[PDB]
Amino acid sequence: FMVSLESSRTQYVNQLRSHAQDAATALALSLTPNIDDPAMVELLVSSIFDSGYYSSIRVVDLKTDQTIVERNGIPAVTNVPDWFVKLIGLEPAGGDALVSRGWEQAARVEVVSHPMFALAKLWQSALG
Amino acid sequence: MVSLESSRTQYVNQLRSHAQDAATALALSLTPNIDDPAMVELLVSSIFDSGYYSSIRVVDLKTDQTIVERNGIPAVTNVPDWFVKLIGLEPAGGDALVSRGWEQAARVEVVSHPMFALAKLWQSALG
Repeated sequence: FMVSLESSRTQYVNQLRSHAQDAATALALSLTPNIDDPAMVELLVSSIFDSGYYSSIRVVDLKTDQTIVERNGIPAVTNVPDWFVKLIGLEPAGGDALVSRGWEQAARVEVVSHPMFALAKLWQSALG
Repeated sequence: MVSLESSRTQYVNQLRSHAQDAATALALSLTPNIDDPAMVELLVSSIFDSGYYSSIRVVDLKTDQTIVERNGIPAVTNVPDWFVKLIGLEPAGGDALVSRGWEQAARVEVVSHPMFALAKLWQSALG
């Protein structure tokens, strides 16, 4: 725990940085065939940002050096009270998929996404 | 509290599609590996560990019983601000270029929110 703190911290630092880099790389790719359609650019950026996973996303025009589109959330941690979760009562919204073995369905994969960012956003809205 | 109704359905839609995307990718990934229990477990953990999930479960349809399962941290975090300061993460950022042929047109800049990472460090600190 304390013995492994420095290495563990570095792992999370590297993980979060990779998370941000992967999103930028994916978004740049998504924007490439649409860079001259302002509406689509905004749509594609909103798509990614609306998860709540990112403190900020900005697209900068290199010729003019101006912001084309940007989005910002609060970068600090939001401590949402337990009682607000019950009050809001968010449904799990799980997803699933089948794995086949030959022609027979062999297993079902069930996934449930963590609501922490969604709850944080709902709480911020509640406070406003 | 009906004013947040539209916000709620939107976030639920996002959580659903995020989970569905992952279930579909994972099912695909498991397909060539379904008879190798160790590989199934490895692949499930790999996705679970690099994403923001409450749970991932694989059920054997022949027996209707759980094969492998991963469960996550609680819905909200009570990570104290004093612990956040002790860890003292700097912003986690990445950027990429959009080009038009050999011409560079735009730069995309992203900063990832650290709340999930900190929540995980905290749960670990609590042992």
